[PDB]
Amino acid sequence: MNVDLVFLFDGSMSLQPDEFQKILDFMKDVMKKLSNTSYQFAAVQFSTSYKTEFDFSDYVKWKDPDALLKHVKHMLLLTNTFGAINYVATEVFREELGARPDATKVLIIITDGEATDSGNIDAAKDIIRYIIGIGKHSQTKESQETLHKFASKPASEFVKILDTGEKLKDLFTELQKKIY
Amino acid sequence: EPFWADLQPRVAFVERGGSLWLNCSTNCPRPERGGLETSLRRNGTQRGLRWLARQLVDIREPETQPVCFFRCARRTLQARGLIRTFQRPDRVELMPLPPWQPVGENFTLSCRVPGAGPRASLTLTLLRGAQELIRRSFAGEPPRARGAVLTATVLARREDHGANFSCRAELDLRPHGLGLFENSSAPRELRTFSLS
Ligand SMILES: *[C@@H]1O[C@H](CO)[C@@H](O[C@@H]2O[C@H](CO)[C@@H](O)[C@H](O)[C@H]2NC(C)=O)[C@H](O)[C@H]1NC(C)=O
Ligand SMILES: *[C@@H]1O[C@H](CO)[C@@H](O)[C@H](O)[C@H]1NC(C)=O
Ligand SMILES: *[C@@H]1O[C@H](CO)[C@@H](O)[C@H](O)[C@H]1NC(C)=O
Ligand SMILES: *[C@@H]1O[C@H](CO)[C@@H](O)[C@H](O)[C@H]1NC(C)=O
Ligand SMILES: *[C@@H]1O[C@H](CO)[C@@H](O)[C@H](O)[C@H]1NC(C)=O
Ligand SMILES: [Mg+2]
Repeated sequence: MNVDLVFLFDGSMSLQPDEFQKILDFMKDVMKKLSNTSYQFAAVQFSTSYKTEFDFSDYVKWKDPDALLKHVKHMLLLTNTFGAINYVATEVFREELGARPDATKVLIIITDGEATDSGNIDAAKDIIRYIIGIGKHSQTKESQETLHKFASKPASEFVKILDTGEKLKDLFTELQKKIY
Repeated sequence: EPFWADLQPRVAFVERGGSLWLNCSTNCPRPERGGLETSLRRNGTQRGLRWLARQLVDIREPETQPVCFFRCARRTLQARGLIRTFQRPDRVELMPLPPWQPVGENFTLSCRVPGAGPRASLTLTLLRGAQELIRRSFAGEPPRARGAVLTATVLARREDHGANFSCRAELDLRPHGLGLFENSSAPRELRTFSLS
C-alpha cells in the first residue's frame, strides 16, 4: 500500500530551540525507519504562516533527511495549528507536489498543543492524523484536549507524548503550587 | 497603525532563573482572542478587556522574545519583547600550575569562568599577588554568548617562588542599572627552581 506522509511541525516561539532540534531529529529518525519504496514524505513547518520545507518529489530526489531539512529555520512566531492543518489538507496533498492519488494519506502533527487560532479541521477528516506532543505547554488540560481534537479516533491510539527529559521539572512546579 | 498591541516592558534583563511580569495590551475596541506566545513557564495571569499580564518564571535562556498578540476584527495585532538573562561569576577557576616550574621557562595561566555573562560585559584579569598581569575585556562578543576563558603565557622568575597567582572575573551590568558582580579564584602558589 502506497502511503503519502506529511510531517506538520510546530515552529512557534513556545518551543525552545533545543526542542525544535529534537522535532527535526524525530522526523529524520522516522524517515530512516520507513526508508522503503512504499512511503514518501513531505514536511511542513507552521507558526504564524506555513512553509512546505520539502515535498514528496524532494523526498524522492534526495532521500537523505539531513539534506531535505538543511534549509529549515525556526520561525519563532505564533501557533496557527487549525490553519496549518487546513493548509496541509488542501495545499500539500497534491499531485503538483508529487503526491500519489492512490496513496493512503497520513499526517504526523508535532506540537505542544497550545494553538493560537481556532476553527475546524473538517477538510482533513479523511487523513489519518497522528499527534506527537512535546514541550512544557503540552501539559495543560486545554493543550491535552486540543491534541485529542486533532487526532484520529480513538485518540488514545493516535496521540503520543515525546519525553524530552523535563518531567521532574513539571512535577516540582505542580507540587510547589499545591503543597506550597 | 490605528489599532495596535503593546508589550511592557518591551526589553527586560533578568537574573538567570528569575521571573518577570509582562503586560500585553491593545486599543482594539473589542479584541476577540488575546495571548502571549513564549517558551517560558508561566506562574500567574491577570486579564482585563484589553490587557493580559503574565508572570514568567525560571527564565534561563540567554535571550528570548515573547510574542504578545490580540486578534482585532480580521487582523492579528502583535508586539514582540526581549528578555535577556545574566549569570553572576559564581565559578572562577584558575587551572592548576605545574608542581615545580623551571626558572626561565614559560608556563600557562588559564582562568575559566563558565556560564557567566553576557560575555560582552565580562572582564577577566590574571594576577600575581595584587599585581594585574593581563586584563581582558570581552566587549564585542555576541549578545547571547556566555562564559569566558583567559589564557596567558608567563615567564617563570626566581622572584616568583612562592608567589600566589589568581584570577578575577567582573560582570559589569552597571550600564543597564544592574550592578557590578565580581569574584576571584582561590590563589595558586608557584614553585620555581633552576634546572641549571
Ligand atoms: C496592564 O496594562 C493596562 C493598560 O496599560 C493597565 O491599566 C488599565 O488599562 C485600561 C485599558 O486597557 C485602562 O482603561 C485603565 O485605565 C487601566 N487601569 C488601571 C487600574 O490603571 C492594566 O491595569 C495593567 N495590568 C497589570 C496587571 O499591570
Ligand atoms: C508562583 O506564583 C505564586 C502565587 O501564585 C507566587 O507566590 C510565587 O512567587 C510564584 N513563583 C515565583 C518563582 O515567583
Ligand atoms: C561569588 O561566588 C559565590 C560562589 O563561589 C557565589 O555564591 C556568589 O554569588 C558570587 N558573587 C558574585 C557577586 O558573583
Ligand atoms: C615564552 O613565551 C614568549 C611569548 O610567546 C616567547 O616570546 C618566548 O620565546 C618564550 N620563552 C621561552 C623561554 O621559551
Ligand atoms: C601567598 O599566599 C599564602 C596563603 O594563601 C600566604 O601565606 C603567602 O604570604 C603568600 N605569598 C607571598 C607572601 O607572596
Ligand atoms: Mg506555540
